[PDB]
Amino acid sequence: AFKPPPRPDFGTSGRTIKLQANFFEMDIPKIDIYHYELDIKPEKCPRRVNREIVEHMVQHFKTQIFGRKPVFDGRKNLYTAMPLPIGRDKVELEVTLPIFKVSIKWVSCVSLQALHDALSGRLPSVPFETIQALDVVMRHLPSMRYTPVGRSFFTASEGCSNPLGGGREVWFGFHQSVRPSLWKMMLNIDVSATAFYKAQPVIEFVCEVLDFKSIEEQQKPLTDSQRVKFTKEIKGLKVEIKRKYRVCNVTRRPASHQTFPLCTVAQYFKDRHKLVLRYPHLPCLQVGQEQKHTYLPLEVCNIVAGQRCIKKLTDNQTSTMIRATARSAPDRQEEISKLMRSADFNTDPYVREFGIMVKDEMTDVTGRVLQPPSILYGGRNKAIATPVQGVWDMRNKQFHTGIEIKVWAIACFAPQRQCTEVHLKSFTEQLRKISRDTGMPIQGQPCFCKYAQGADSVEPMFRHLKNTYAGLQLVVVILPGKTPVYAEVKRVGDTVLGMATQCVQMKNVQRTTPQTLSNLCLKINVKLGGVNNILLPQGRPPVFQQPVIFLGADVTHPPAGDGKKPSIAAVVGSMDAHPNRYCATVRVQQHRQEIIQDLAAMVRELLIQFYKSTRFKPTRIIFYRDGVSEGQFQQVLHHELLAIREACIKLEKDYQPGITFIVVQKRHHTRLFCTDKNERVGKSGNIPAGTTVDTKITHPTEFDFYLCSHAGIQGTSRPSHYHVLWDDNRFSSDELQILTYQLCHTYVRCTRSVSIPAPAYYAHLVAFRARYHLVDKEGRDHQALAKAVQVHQDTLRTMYFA
RNA sequence: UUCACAUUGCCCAAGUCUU
RNA sequence: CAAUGUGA
Ligand SMILES: [Mg+2]
Ligand SMILES: [Mg+2]
Ligand SMILES: [Mg+2]
Repeated sequence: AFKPPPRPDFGTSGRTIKLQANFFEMDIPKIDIYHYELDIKPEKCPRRVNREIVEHMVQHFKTQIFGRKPVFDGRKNLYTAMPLPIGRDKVELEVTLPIFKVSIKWVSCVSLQALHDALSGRLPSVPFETIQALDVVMRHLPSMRYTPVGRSFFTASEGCSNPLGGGREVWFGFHQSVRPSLWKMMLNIDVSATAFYKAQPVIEFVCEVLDFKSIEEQQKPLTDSQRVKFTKEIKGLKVEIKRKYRVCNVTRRPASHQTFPLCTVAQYFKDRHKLVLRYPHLPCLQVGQEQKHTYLPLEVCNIVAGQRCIKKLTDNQTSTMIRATARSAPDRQEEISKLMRSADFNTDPYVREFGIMVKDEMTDVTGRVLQPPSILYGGRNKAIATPVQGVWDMRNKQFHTGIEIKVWAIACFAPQRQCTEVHLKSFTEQLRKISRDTGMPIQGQPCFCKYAQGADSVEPMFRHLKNTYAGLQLVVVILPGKTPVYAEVKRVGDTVLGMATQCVQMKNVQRTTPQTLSNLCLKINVKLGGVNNILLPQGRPPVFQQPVIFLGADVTHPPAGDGKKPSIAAVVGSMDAHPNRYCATVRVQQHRQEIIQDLAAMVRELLIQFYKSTRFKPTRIIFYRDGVSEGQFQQVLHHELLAIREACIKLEKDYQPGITFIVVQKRHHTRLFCTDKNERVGKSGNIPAGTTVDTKITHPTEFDFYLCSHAGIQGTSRPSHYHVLWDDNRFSSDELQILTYQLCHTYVRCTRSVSIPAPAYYAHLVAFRARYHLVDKEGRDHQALAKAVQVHQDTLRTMYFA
């Protein structure tokens, strides 16, 4: 239950396509490099400060120790191309910097020869410690030149300024990572951008925050309304006077009246520093320890450069950010290439110390474009849809199994002035028309239609409906826009009363269109238990010859900066042989834990419901797990694979179905581009839907592939990466690749191939719904949150999450 | 809250050292 | 899913 399976074979399906990847081939020398442990007292220092210490320590002790150019990981690991005068002997060094003790112990040799063998068929697995060393080599210089953020590097772009307002601006940067592959070692490079605080005087920072055209408007002290807004923006930020300080608070009193025991601030700077403040009417920054009385005037302070903006951007700052960084696929391709030529890695003195060479051109890789499956619809017509470039339509087609809607109601929470009875009548006309074409006929008018206001009217209205109207199938809820009513409608519908609801924005009622209404019917039919369509049965892979269940799993974590909100784990399982219908389980779990804690219980529920639905027991389980990074593969696989087994074992026997465990990663830094201009699709110029890459850039020994299953509308498509961590079923590359691709076509909310398999997509929708059930509510704590996300008995077997 | 795609927010990573 | 864009 541990080591992943090797690649069984290579795919042969689909026509070939010429691609370029943002991977850059690396030539590594076959020489031993020397690894040294370090220790710096004190070691509470920031990572950047540790690099400084070693920086000077290396030059201060050039003679008799560092005669050459070593690299340092910022904590405790130092690498040299040639050995030092050491042995395993410690060396206590005393270093000085505008008071540190640095100890240096040898630890081991790192053979780059053993890496060539691992990348070959010679060695079974890739030595992590070797990949780690190469990474520190490539990161040494940029970790000091630029501002490190994750695996990326950022800097103020020379000659340009991308202001966001509020004292913030866009910095451009790039991601950098070292990866083994079937071919060589690869440097993965991709461009990015993020928000940074402008390194400007605090005075200018105030003006942008408070929206002043200039200071001196006015020369009166700030209103508490202004002083609070400004305090919220600058608190926690670092400022400089030679001397750096983090702002912990903004004083209430102006510098002229704000005092401290040794006297007003404006007077202290008059006497001690001989400075007369130009704006004494303004408050002071309290800096350092919150429990001391260190106050700086705004005039003598700058925001120190290189501080990323962690807080959420405003709506306008966001809009600005999007415009500044949006790029078609070809444009992004050129931005990466331009960056790399300018990057000039090969002139890096440290890269060259270790004799590493980096190719300045994108690796060429051959992909295949898989054929889409045929989609089977219903009605008498029984039409077959044929996806083209990842898209099809429902025109002249009807659901495989459409629901007849006899009893339904409308509840309009939009103001009657805004959303008229006429609007509602007209909306009902068009929806019924579209529902007829669509195969899910709404046979009559709503049995109930009443205006209402506020979250309070929801539950009493829904209780009345459930009691009054027998066989009620659906409540359509009209909402004015963004409102807390939505979360309430879903609380009551999903968890309290177990009633199907379909919300619609007022603006989409006032002005409808055939495409919107059609998409709206896709959701409604599913919610009411229908089947929109199915994969052409005879076109499916062999796996469907025996009972199989398809599982999707995801964990969604709280936003950045949050500290106490729970993580939400969601698992969904197919309930028919199509596969189309899914049931869902959801749990709250520990803050920022990726491992699905209660998975065994969740899978047991799904297996039971599968048997109740199909009267089969799955002979195979295909589990698609979203969002686990490589550094978590072993941990996650260990717990979750055994959890699936546990579920089976506890159910019966000797019930041991084959498990295929697949990790899906949509958010990585691999990008694929069309080599030939006439292969690019649409305005965004992306690779076509179905493009598959299982060679060259993929893993040297293990079973992984990229599949870009969707049409790229805008920007640069993210090709989803799939990694097989376990496979009892012994899939070939072809079967697995085709299976995954076909499951991307079974997503009920649209007639498009989506970017990840339906089961994994549904798991996201389930987690996000739970998050809505928990709005403003996030042992005794756990049970409260657990109950909030527990859906009504009548909702359990439904696709309420659609 | 019609829907997908795209940027960010999510595990790993990153970050968290006299007035 | 939220903010912001591109689209159907
Ligand atoms: Mg996740
Ligand atoms: Mg960590
Ligand atoms: Mg959106």
